[PDB]
Amino acid sequence: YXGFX
Amino acid sequence: NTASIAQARKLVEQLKMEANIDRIKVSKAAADLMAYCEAHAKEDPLLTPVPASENPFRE
Amino acid sequence: SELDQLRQEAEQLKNQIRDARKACADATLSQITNNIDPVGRIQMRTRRTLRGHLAKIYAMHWGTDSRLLVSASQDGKLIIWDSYTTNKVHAIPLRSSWVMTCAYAPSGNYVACGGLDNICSIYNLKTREGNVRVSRELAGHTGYLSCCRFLDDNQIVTSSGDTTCALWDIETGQQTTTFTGHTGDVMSLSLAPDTRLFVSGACDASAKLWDVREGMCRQTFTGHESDINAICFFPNGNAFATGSDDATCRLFDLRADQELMTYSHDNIICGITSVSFSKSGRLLLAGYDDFNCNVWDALKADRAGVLAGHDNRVSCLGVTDDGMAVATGSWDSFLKIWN
Amino acid sequence: SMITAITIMALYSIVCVVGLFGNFLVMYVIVRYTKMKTATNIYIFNLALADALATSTLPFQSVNYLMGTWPFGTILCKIVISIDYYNMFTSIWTLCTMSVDRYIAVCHPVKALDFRTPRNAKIINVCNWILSSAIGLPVMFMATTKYRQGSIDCTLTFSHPTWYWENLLKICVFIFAFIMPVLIITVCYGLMILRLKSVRMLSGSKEKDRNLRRITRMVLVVVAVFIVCWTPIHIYVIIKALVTIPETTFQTVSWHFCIALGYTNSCLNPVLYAFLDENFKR
Amino acid sequence: LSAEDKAAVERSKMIDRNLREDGEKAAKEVKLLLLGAGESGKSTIVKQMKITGIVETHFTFKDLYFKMFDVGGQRSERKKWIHCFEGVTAIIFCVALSDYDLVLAEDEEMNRMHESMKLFDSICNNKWFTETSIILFLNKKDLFEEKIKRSPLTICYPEYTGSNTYEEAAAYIQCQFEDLNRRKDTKEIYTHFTCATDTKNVQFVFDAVTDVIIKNNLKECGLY
Amino acid sequence: DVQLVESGGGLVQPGGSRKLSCSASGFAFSSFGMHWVRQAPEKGLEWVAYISSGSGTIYYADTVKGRFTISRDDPKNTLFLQMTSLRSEDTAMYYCVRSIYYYGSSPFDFWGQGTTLTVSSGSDIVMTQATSSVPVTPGESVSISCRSSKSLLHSNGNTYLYWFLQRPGQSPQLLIYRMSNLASGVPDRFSGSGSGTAFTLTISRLEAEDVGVYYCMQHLEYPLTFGAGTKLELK
Ligand SMILES: COc1ccc([C@@H]2SCCN2S(=O)(=O)c2ccc(Cl)cc2)cc1Br
Repeated sequence: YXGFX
Repeated sequence: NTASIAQARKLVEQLKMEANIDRIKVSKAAADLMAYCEAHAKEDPLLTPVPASENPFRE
Repeated sequence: SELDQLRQEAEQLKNQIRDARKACADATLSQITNNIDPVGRIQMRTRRTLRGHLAKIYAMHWGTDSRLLVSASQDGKLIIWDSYTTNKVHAIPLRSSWVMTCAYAPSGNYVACGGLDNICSIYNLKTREGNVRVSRELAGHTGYLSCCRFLDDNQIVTSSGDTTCALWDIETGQQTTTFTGHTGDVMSLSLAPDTRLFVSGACDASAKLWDVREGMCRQTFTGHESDINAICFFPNGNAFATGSDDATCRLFDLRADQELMTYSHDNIICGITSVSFSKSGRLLLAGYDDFNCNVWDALKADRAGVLAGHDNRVSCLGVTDDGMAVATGSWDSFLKIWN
Repeated sequence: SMITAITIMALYSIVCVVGLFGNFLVMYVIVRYTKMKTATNIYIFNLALADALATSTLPFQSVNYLMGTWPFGTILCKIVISIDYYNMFTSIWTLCTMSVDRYIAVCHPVKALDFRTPRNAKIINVCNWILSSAIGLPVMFMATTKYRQGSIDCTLTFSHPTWYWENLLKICVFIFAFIMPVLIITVCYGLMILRLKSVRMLSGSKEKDRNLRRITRMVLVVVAVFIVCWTPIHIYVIIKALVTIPETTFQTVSWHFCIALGYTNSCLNPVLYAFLDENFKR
Repeated sequence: LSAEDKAAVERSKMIDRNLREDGEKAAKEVKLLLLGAGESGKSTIVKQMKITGIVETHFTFKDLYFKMFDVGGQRSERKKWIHCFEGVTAIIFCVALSDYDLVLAEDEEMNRMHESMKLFDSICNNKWFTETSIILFLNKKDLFEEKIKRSPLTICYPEYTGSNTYEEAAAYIQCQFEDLNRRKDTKEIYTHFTCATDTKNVQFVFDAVTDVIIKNNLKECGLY
Repeated sequence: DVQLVESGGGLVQPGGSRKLSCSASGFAFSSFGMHWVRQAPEKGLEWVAYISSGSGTIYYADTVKGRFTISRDDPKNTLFLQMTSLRSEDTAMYYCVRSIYYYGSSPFDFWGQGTTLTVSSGSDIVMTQATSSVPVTPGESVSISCRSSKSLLHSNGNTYLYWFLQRPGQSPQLLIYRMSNLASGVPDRFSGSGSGTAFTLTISRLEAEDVGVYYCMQHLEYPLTFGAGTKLELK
């Protein structure tokens, strides 16, 4: 979670 | 007490009979067992397993 | 001192009998068989696992067609299995779940069971109604039912913790012959192939040969050091092995009236629960508390093979009449078919 | 510069490899030994499965950071985003449902005799799977590939007002995946410990008290690991969404360490439950 | 393949479904093994929990279905059938407190209380009952109050140095029985002082059984 | 005492609908795979529908699928056949038939009394009884023949051929199941044999009551199909 952007 | 005396003579009657039986020699007894095994070895599927086509639990 | 004079006379008769047995012990089976070839590689495999029982299995019995078998478990169910397909043919609900034995009638028309209820219940498998019905409740034993075997559709032999065995007329439900003389719990019985004799094993560490039609004890066999849990006739009816808690199996010849051989290993210390012969008599199969079945060379006493496929006590086993397979039943709730 | 990226990718790889290894060993042991006979075994099976699925996404992240561009295309971008969100939600909700099952087992034994059948465990697992799909599907549809300044971006595009929809998604994730799960786990395990403190098998003997102490310690270890592993990434997301914090290399290293911490829960899950399981030690 | 076996395989599954559904009921059953010397108060306990080898009774309480088995008349070696009761939820061992002073029979080896204590030793320590909770009903407390006024406990326990009060004698007897448990840390005994009028004893067995269920669920859930 | 009593028959206009019932008593209805078999006025037997124990499996004859619905109400021990779009070719006697299937069972071992229905004005195995009638005298020995377009011997070893006897005015009665097995209650003067495709039923010392029509039937695969029937006439 948190990855991409 | 009266029960121990009834059982005690029952044991004597039974032992008397068992003493009088006909016995054979162990050598003869052992020979008869060996003769049975050899004579029936071919019809024992656990001794000499049969091909899968003759095996109901693999067919 | 009448009890004294009799107790001393029995000792003299025992010495006479012991001496007579020693007198005709001119050889041992073991030395007689040194020349014959060993059986060699016994590599038995599990061909079927019969699943569906939900508690310990204590007994099973092959039908005479070598295909159907019945098993009895403390889940209160008597299940009849088609061992070829593993299909369940019948599931019979028992009135009392504390069963210890079951039997298949040689005709295939009936099964029997019983246990701590002290009752042997007979079940009709071939009703017009389409379901299985209790046809008879054989009452009269005063201890648990340890074993039972049909003679035919109208006669059955039972063993009981009350230390007696009994011959029953199923039609009338009456004990017609009793078999007294054991001094401890009777654990097992085995019908002779001709059904004229049967042998019983008891907790007095003795085995007794009985004449069915005369209703009395013909012979008494000692030698075991502890409980006899299992017994089985040699296929020709001239001998029988004896499973015992002493981790030993001592085949006894009837006519020679004595032990010929013992089957044991130093690293086997558990009790034996069940014994059976192969069709030719060459293999002696025995079930052990250590979860394994050991395959013995019956003529040479060497272990030939092992069946290790259970996670708990093997409580029962049996070899089909045609010899093609052996079934083992276990406290782990499964049966396995091997050949 | 290069050192920071090296360390970030090293942590990513270590986390991914240990997560995959432990989860696959747990899966093998569960499928072979336990047999899916107890209700707790079904929950452990699902937890390990969703956890390995979550761990599978890490090396895509690592290579994305390393090269700064996404070469696997729009289809794989959608698949990766959906699978990541799916696995996160499923692992968290499986933890919650396992805690609730234990609470019902200890505090309601007469009802637990009926409610804790393996069929009901599978039903609850299917319901959790579907309810996680109910949020994975919109993310699957909204997942697009957008041309970023440098090379390319695999991100999420929201319809105007995009700020409203992105804030709603962030708040929904933060609430339904962190706050309520933490509350449920803490409340259920606390009630379980309160009921366990007044049991006849653990009150009165040093050995008994020790067993109770170790049960409480295992419960507290599980809760503390969950809190520590899931809090920092959520607080970082909220602080970046609320404050335009300037970008620095320290920001990048901290953000990637926070992501690795968010996946450390996944890595430690098997240790926490399968390994520590007393039944497992047979 | 499967010409008419298709209807046979369907029948096998249809009766394999009823075995599963009947085993789900049995798994919720609480199985109780009732033990105790004759006249210890066993049949009185049965009457309290209510409105040929193994006499059986069942009853409902607080939505739990209890199944109790009274071995009853069973003249045989326990060691050959006792393993059948491996896995029972709890044992209820009844002890007649007022038997402590009963005169030895003609050829009796020990007094009634000591034979009961011997039975408890054998049961509590039986290999099949290692993980089984033992519930002890010290029964006939009313008769004990009358007997202890005139007959000292030293008749039963020559080493007893206490007073002939109810409290001291009852506590000592309970201790003497509970001390026979060689596995106190793994097995817990639930001792109750029931009587002919006591009614909370069914509640006591319910409470003891509930703790046993907790231990099993903790064992199953991995917490034990 | 096993009883099956059909009802609901009568006269109906073409295109109408009618529900037949079969009421079971005296046995474990639930655990019996029921079968509807019909017999046109001057014709042989034709299988209509089958519903297994538990209702998990239902088969229809081609000439009736879509139009007829078979059902059972186990608590009330009743079997139903809901018929619609009745045609003139549906006019027949309808028999309710019980059939239990397990290793060694005897399917088709009890037939109902039948109910009368009157409608106003390929891959299937063909069963062939080339002889339509045979004159006989008591005490003599008869041999009835039947042939199948496909081998009835299965890889399991069973040959799925059944023989029935219909006495004049009565329901058919099972004689032989799986070609060689003697049905319960049938005198030992009947016996069956054959191999694969050709089969023979032999009666020894034929008596008076033995007169009637003999049908063969295959149970290898569905639809079940009967022979045209062989009649035994007195001299
Ligand atoms: C949005 O928040 C959530 C909503 C639901 C759950 C889980 S998944 C389906 C079961 N529930 S449960 O009510 O906890 C539950 C767990 C165990 C049992 Cl036996 C019964 C119910 C978890 C969360 Br975080």
